[PDB]
Amino acid sequence: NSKIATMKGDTITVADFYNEVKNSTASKQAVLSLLVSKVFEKQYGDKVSDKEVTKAYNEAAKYYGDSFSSALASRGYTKEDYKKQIRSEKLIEYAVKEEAKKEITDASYKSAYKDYKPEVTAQVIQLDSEDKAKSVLEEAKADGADFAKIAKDNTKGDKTEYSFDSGSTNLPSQVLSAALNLDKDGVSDVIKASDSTTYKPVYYIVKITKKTDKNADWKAYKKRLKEIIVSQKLNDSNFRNAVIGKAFKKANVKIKDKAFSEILSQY
Amino acid sequence: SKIATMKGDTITVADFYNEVKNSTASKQAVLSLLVSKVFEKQYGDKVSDKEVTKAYNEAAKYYGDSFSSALASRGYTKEDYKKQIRSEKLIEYAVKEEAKKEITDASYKSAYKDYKPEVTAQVIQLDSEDKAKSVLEEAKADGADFAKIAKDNTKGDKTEYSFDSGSTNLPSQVLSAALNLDKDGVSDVIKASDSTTYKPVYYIVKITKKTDKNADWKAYKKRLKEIIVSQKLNDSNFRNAVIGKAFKKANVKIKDKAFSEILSQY
Ligand SMILES: [Cl-]
Ligand SMILES: [Cl-]
Ligand SMILES: [Cl-]
Ligand SMILES: [Cl-]
Ligand SMILES: [Cl-]
Ligand SMILES: [Cl-]
Repeated sequence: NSKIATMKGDTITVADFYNEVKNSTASKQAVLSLLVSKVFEKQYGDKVSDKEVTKAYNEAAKYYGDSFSSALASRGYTKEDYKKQIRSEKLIEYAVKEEAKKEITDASYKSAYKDYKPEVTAQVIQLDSEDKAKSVLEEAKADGADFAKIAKDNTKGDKTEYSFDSGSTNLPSQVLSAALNLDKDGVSDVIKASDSTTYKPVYYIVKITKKTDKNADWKAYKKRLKEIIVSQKLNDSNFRNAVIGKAFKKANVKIKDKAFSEILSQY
Repeated sequence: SKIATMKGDTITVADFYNEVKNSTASKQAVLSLLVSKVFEKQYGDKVSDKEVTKAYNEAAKYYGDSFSSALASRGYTKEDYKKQIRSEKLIEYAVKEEAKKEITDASYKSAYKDYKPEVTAQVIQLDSEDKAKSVLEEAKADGADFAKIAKDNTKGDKTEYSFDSGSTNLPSQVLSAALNLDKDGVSDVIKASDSTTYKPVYYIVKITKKTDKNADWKAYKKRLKEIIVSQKLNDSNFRNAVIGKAFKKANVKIKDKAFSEILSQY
C-alpha cells in the first residue's frame, strides 16, 4: 500500500511487511482484536461509556500505585492499549450479561433452586496456623462459648460479621459451603482453604448467628437466583465464545485473506 | 488490500499495519527484511542456496526427528529457519571480507606480541577432581608412565592434541596454561567447565613436542591473519559496523517514524 524503507532498487512496502507478520501467531491476536472492537463498538459501542472505562483505569492505577507505569511496559502495554483493553472486556461483558438474561427459562430457575440455601450471617474466625485453629475451637466449645470474643481476639484480620448466600463471592468455597449446612447457632470445624494469591492454607471457624427459612416458592427468590444464573454464564468461556460467535454472525463477519481463516475456529 | 469484511465496515492491511507497526516483533520484521534485501544485492552470489542446504541438513541430523517439534517450540517454520541460515551466512561472509581489509602491520605486531608457537600434548580429561589428583600422583613414579595412564583414564575420545594460542580445541583455561610448560613435562589439575552441561571438568595436559618463537612476522602470518579475523568475527561491536556499512552503501533510510531508531544500535 505505502513505503516503509527505500534503497537503491527494490524497497520495503506495507505489503512486503504484511507478507512476513501475516502468519505471525501475534498477528492473529491483532486481527481478532480489531474484529471484536469494530463489531461490539457498533452493536454495543453506546452501551459502555468512556466514563466507566476511566473509573476502571483510575482504580487499576491506584492499585499498582507508582508501579502501574512499570507493570504495563513489563507485559508490553502502553497506557493507551490498557485503557483500550478495559473497554473491550467491558463491551463483551455487557453483551455476555444481556444474552445470559434472555435464554433464562423455567427449567433453569428450577435447576437453580435445588442447590440454593437462604442468606446466612455468621461469626468467621480466619487463621494462618492450623494448631491455633484447633485451639480457638475448644475455647469456642466451652461452657461460656462467647464465640464473638474468641473471634475478635484471634481473627487473621478483616471483620467477624459475614453475610453470604450459596453462590455468593465473600469467603472461600470450602468455607462458604460447609458454613450453610450448619443450623441456627451452630459452630463449625477447622476448615482448610487456599489463599487467592499466597496459596497459604488459611484455617476458618464459622458459627451461624441469624438464618432464615429455606422457603419453597421459586418466584420468592427470583432476584438472587436470576443474577446467579448470569454470574455463572458470565464466568463460562464456552458461553462467552458463543455470544461472540453470535455478534460476529449478526455483523455477517467473514474473513477474506486465508492466513487468518482459522481465527473464528471457536466462534 | 482488505483482510476481513462486515456490515458497513472493513479491516484493510492499512488498519492492521497501524495496529502492529509500533510492536517490538514488527521492528525485527522490518530489520530482518531490510537486512536480507541489502545483503542479498551485495553478497547474494557469495552464499549459494546449495551451501545453505548442507548447513540446514547438519541442523536436522543433530536435532534428529525432534527437529519438527524443536522449530515449533521456538516459533520458527521449516523455511524461516533455512531462510535465517542464509542471512546468518550473508552477514558472516561480509564480516570475514570486511575484517580482511583494514589489516595493518601494527595489527600483526599486537598479534605476535602475546602469540605462542603451536604445541602438541597428550591431554587427559576427568569428571571428579578426586581422581584428577590420583591420576597426577600415579603419573609421578618414573615419568613415562603417564602415557598408558592417559589412554584408560581420559574421558575424551583422543589424547594427542595440536593447538596454539588462537585455537579453540581445549578450554581457554586448559589452553593458555598448557602453553606455559617446556618442550616436555606435565601440568597441574586445570579446573574447566563444559559448554552443554555446567559440570566442572578437570584436565591434565602433558607437553610431548614443542617448537619455539622466531621473533618475526611471516614466521607466523597465515595464523596471525586468521586470528585477527576470528576476533573481529566474534566482536558484536565490529559485526554491527559491517551492517552499518552495507546499509550505508545501499543508502538505506526509513520513511515511517514508527521504525525510526532501529539502526541506532548499528
Ligand atoms: Cl440485542
Ligand atoms: Cl465490623
Ligand atoms: Cl445441606
Ligand atoms: Cl610501527
Ligand atoms: Cl614400563
Ligand atoms: Cl586417537
